[PDB]
Amino acid sequence: SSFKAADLQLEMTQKPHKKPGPLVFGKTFTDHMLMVEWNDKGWGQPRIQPFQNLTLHPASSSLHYSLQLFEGMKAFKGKDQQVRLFRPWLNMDRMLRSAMRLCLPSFDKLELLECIRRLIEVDKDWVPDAAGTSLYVRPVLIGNEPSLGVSQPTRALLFVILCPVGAYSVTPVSLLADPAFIRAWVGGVGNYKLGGNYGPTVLVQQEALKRGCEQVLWLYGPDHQLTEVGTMNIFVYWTHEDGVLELVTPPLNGVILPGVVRQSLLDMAQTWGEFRVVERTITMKQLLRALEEGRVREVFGSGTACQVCPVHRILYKDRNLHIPTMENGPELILRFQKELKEIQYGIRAHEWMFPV
Amino acid sequence: SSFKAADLQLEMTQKPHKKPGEPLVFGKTFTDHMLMVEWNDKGWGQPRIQPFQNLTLHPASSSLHYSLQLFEGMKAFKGKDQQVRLFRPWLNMDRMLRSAMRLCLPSFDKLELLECIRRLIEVDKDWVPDAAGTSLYVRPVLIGNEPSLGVSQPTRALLFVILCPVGAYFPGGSVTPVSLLADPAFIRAWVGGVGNYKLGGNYGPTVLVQQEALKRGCEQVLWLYGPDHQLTEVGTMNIFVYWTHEDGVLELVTPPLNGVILPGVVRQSLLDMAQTWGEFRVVERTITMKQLLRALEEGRVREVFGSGTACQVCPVHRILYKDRNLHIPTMENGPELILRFQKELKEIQYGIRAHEWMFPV
Ligand SMILES: *Cc1c(COP(=O)(O)O)cnc(C)c1O
Ligand SMILES: *Cc1c(COP(=O)(O)O)cnc(C)c1O
Ligand SMILES: O=C(O)Cc1noc2ccccc12
Ligand SMILES: O=C(O)Cc1noc2ccccc12
Ligand SMILES: [Cl-]
Ligand SMILES: [Cl-]
Ligand SMILES: [Cl-]
Ligand SMILES: [Cl-]
Repeated sequence: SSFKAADLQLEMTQKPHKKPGPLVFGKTFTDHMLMVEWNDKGWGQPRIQPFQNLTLHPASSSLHYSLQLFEGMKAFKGKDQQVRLFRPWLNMDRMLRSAMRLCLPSFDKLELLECIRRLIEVDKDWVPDAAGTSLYVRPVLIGNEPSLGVSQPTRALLFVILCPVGAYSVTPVSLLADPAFIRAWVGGVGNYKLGGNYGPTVLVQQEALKRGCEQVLWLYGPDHQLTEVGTMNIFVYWTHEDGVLELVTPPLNGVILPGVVRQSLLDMAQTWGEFRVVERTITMKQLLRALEEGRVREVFGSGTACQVCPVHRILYKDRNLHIPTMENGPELILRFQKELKEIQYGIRAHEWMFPV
Repeated sequence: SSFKAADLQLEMTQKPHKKPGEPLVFGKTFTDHMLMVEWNDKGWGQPRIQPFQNLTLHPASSSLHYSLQLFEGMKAFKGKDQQVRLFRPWLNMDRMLRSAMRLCLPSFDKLELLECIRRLIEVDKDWVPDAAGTSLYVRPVLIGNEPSLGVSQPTRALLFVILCPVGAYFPGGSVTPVSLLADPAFIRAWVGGVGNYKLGGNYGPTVLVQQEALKRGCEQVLWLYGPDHQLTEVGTMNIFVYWTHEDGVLELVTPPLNGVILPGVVRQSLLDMAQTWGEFRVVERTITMKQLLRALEEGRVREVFGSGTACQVCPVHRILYKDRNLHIPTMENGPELILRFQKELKEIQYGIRAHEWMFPV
């Protein structure tokens, strides 16, 4: 049985921290945090407590065998000072799938959300309201076994911390495309937001920077499929081989993290009904022929941190490939950003937004 | 610039745990002290041996969000002469440093860590058991500890070592063979991945699969890879097959280090011993489920086993591939090679035979 928002225990801080004045993504934390413990007696009571360190047994399964998963989502403060979470239900859904994959304890998704709402409420004033700013919400679930056996955890901790953030802005990025690097494999766990999928990318992101690129384009398979950009899903807006203009993104076949922003761009594009929206594999072969025949209009990544990130260059086989994204407006990118902004900041009412 | 064992600070415990009287359960009982070394912008702090205690981590610790974590596992053995010795610890130190570099964690001096570890075991020497088939399991860990959510090279890290007295990994010991679930739906690692490093991230995803092995009546997972169902590893152990190969030659084969195999210290040791004996062909080559099925059908398999620090040499008697229960005749064949490896390792490990492989504490 899940923990209950009704059972929440609140402990306000004695010394509130001084709010910020140029925020650096994920370094500034708010006064409070959520924490819920799990053990053989099930879930304890959730609590909002002052932001404080974790105390873990040195054998903690979180640190030895990566019994760890996370989420990332944003709360936005509208003009009316009202704070809203964007599509949080989908993050709860994904978090639970991640939990099950790692044999971590199940929880009630609406209970956790209410606990998160309550936490954001307590820290409302940390939510910035300046243009392009938001509150980043980082839920985490970790195993906490005090023994070295690789086994289903009998102890777990669920916590949530909050960071006020600005951008991460609408400047295009260059990508290193090198098939030697493989982010995920069919039958793997690339489709879950597990900490173990990110650690190994640090070295690869460094190679990208040495080779004068800003992000990694993760290729998969012998046909060099374009899967993801850094921690973002990848979209290509082009006139396809059959002469039809379309928005394509790779399908959810196991090596793709099902992004919330990704699904939202699909939803928006489908709703407008102005061009084909498809989920289909994208190979470098197709991209090169499309670039050579001038069929490519825009390439970009989607994710919570950047929202929509234009791509202007891919360094593939030591040879730079120009992506004409910015030369094409980037119309679709700008259209996506505008509607998302209007929705997120409450300019248009929308079922996608959850009020705090 | 590494930490130095010369700078070790020792803080003895004021609350020593009662030692075990009852069977040792692997990795559940810990000794009185731990090694702890912190790294940051100033480089490595001073190493310390300190009472066994909890870690204090920032809630944004990159160790918990992006799996900036690696570990090791090695054993100290107490011989008849009551001398405690580590088995080939240099290789573990080598492997740990490789893991660290893969995760952009701070480099250290392998010989300095080894000395610090020696010093720590010396402090808890009375925790080292000496009954037959017992040892002290040593667990070094290195973790990133950046207090920020950026996926980046950490500027803070924590190196620690804890110790566990142990008996056998499986109840019964490496006498009783194990059954394996071999289903291609599960992949432990992939070429271009990080399965060849001892990174926490490789183990988390196996828990669910090990549950499925149990559900289907097996004890461990036989990890298969590729279109041709290559046998890669057994649980957290390397896999060995002793058979008469298709070309009629008696051989010991284990999968090659092509990226999906963790290079086990015991594995290397078994290759080394078997190569030294010069009595049969010893090779590193892929092994497919097709080749095994046929070899078993033609009665060419002698022994199949796992190797690794926790189990040492673990015999296999059954493999459930899809719905076909394959009997593996390891036990009906002695298991002569398994027994020979186990006897030789014991002689070396318990100092019955002085050896360049043992490192005295
Ligand atoms: C988090 C993440 C995304 C984007 O997901 P959103 O829910 O849109 O923020 C894409 N790819 C990977 C690999 C990720 O970890
Ligand atoms: C640790 C480990 C082994 C065996 O390594 P040893 O150094 O022999 O203990 C084998 N396979 C995997 C996957 C491992 O993690
Ligand atoms: O692109 C994203 O927003 C998803 C994401 N996945 O992992 C992250 C780590 C830090 C910041 C952001 C992320
Ligand atoms: O000793 C081994 O077999 C390797 C191993 N790798 O991970 C482990 C966890 C617990 C116990 C043992 C291990
Ligand atoms: Cl929704
Ligand atoms: Cl999926
Ligand atoms: Cl050696
Ligand atoms: Cl290797």
